[PDB]
Amino acid sequence: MYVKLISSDGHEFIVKREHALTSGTIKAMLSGPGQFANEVNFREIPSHVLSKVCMYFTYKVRYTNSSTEIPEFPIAPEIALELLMAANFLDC
Amino acid sequence: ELESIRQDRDALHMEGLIVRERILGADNIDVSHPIIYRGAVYADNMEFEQCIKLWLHALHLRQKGNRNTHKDLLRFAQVFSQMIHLNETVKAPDIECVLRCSVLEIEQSMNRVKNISDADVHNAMDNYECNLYTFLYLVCISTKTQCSEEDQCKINKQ
Amino acid sequence: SKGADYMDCLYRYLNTQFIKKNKLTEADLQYGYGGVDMNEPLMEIGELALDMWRKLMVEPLQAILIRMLLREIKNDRGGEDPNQKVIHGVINSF
Repeated sequence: MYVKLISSDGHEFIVKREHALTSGTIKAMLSGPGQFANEVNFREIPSHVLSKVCMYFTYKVRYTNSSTEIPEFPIAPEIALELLMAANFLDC
Repeated sequence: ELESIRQDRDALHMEGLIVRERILGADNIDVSHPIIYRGAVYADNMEFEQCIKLWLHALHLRQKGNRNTHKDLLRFAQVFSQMIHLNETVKAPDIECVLRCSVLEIEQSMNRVKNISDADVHNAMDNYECNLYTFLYLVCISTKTQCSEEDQCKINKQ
Repeated sequence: SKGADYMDCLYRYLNTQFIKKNKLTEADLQYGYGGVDMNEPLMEIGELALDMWRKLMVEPLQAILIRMLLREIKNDRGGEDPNQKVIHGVINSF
């Protein structure tokens, strides 16, 4: 029910798996012999951007076709390019 | 034979058209001019059945060469609009397939013509939009009707 | 079959960002037609696996297989029951 994400920095983030399955790439990575039983490690992603990605997961989870205005997702200026890069490899 | 034909007007019309076709042949486009007129008269009062085949023969003869036929296409689309509005359409899609082939051919031909030169294709460009808008009209007409699987394959294929 | 499924899973990025762009649209494969080139258009990895498996193995070795399947059908008509799972899987493979 809970899945572990390990960044290249070394920090480990535990997340509800129903949240994590939003991104197709993670779903495909779990599929296959690596059934892991879970924990997942990325050799190149730094911790902070992956934390922002996790916050994106939970923020999308909170509001789905929800009524009224949806609060915008704050973006830091420098990390914008890194987020654009990291969008592909997770395909969220 | 001629004495018997003397009384019937329609037989005389058909005989005159046949004689003109036999003598003149397909050399000049003038052979097409009477036929449309004849069909027009029929189109004013008849069930339109012979009008369709007359105009199709005219289209074949004209398309055998290189002539603009956009006015003919828009007129004949008007004929379909009217006969649809009369709600007695019982439309046959095969004629639609043939005219789709004709309009698709003329589109490419005049696009090539426009590619040949640009000094005197402004009227050709206007005819380009005219043909496009007609094609929209005929697609709508095809939409308003329904028929068999092979036919929907052909209209869609074109 | 399992290898092909896992392989298709593993090439997900290549499928998503490369193949689909040059892939033939299913629409023209149906009503449009429009194709006669002497080339194999880029296809999905699993599609490659299955199409190749049909092309290179089952075609040369089909007559004897179907003959022995028909023969075993007579044996079952005699009453004896061979392994139903194997035959069912073979038929389902088609």
